[PDB]
Amino acid sequence: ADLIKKKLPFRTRSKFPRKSECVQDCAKAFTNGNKDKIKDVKSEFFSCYCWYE
Amino acid sequence: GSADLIKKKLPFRTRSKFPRKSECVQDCAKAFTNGNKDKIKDVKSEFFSCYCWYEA
Amino acid sequence: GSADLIKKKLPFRTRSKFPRKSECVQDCAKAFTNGNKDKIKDVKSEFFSCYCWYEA
Amino acid sequence: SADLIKKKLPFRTRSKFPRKSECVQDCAKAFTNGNKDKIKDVKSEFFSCYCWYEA
Amino acid sequence: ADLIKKKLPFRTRSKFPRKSECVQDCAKAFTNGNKDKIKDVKSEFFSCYCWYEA
Amino acid sequence: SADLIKKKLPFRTRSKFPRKSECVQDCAKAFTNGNKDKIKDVKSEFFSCYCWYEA
Repeated sequence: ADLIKKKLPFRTRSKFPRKSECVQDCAKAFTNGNKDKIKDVKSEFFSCYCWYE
Repeated sequence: GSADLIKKKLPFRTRSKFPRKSECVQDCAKAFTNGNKDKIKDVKSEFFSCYCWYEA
Repeated sequence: GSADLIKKKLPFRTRSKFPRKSECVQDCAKAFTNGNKDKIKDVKSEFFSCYCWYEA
Repeated sequence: SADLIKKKLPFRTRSKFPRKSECVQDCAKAFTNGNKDKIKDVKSEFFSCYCWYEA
Repeated sequence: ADLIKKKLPFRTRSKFPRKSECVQDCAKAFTNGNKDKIKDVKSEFFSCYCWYEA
Repeated sequence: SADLIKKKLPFRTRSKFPRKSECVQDCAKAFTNGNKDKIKDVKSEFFSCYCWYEA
């Protein structure tokens, strides 16, 4: 229901991760690996922004 | 007759400098449609803000 | 069918100076198709106005 | 094994530079008995369109 | 199925064919007119490149 | 769903700059036993691709 924005708390493997990479890492970081609970992502320099419920 | 699609600016700040479409849908629903995201028909990102379009 | 797709200017001003597509679809449907947005086949934003394309 | 063929609209459009939807409508009127699903491609021209449909 | 890349073996009608024209002609040339098996096209001068499944 | 992995193609493509469909096919050949549905993303490179696939 409720959406929230967090920065990835660790580095990505890729310098510029694509959407699938950020979804994977965001789910790993915040939703116990549940990719379905990741609602939005944004690519950054060795990082992602994650929007999840 | 039909409803008007009406545009209102968000009455509070967003957390993000440029909120994404999902953030604007969420916050617009919080502000204007009792948290009902289904009633938010359009959004536009602004500086720590959004424009919200919903029917009235 | 044999219907033409016809282009008409909105017969009133929009609320927004540069209306977005959703605003133009809403206002075009109000003006010309009794609020049926599915019958609005195309729109074009203009200065406080829209062009509306629907079948006749 | 039909060819996709290009023909110019045989009458003028109402708009000077018709948009895609107008060209689909008029191309269908001209060449596919008003069936827009049979219009596979369009290109806007001066008071006209090019129409791509199967023959 | 297998993806194969071939140049169109005949000329297109259009000088620079659009994507729809290339899909039609690529299907005629390589997939017995089945456009679904045409996975990609690229327009060229009176020609196309065709990527299709076989 | 499964684990997503990013790898560069371990052999050369036929095309100098392969398009997305070519990269999907070759990435699947390299990494998913030819199952293209398991290729989640691709990126064209010089006679090569980067492949994002489910392992």
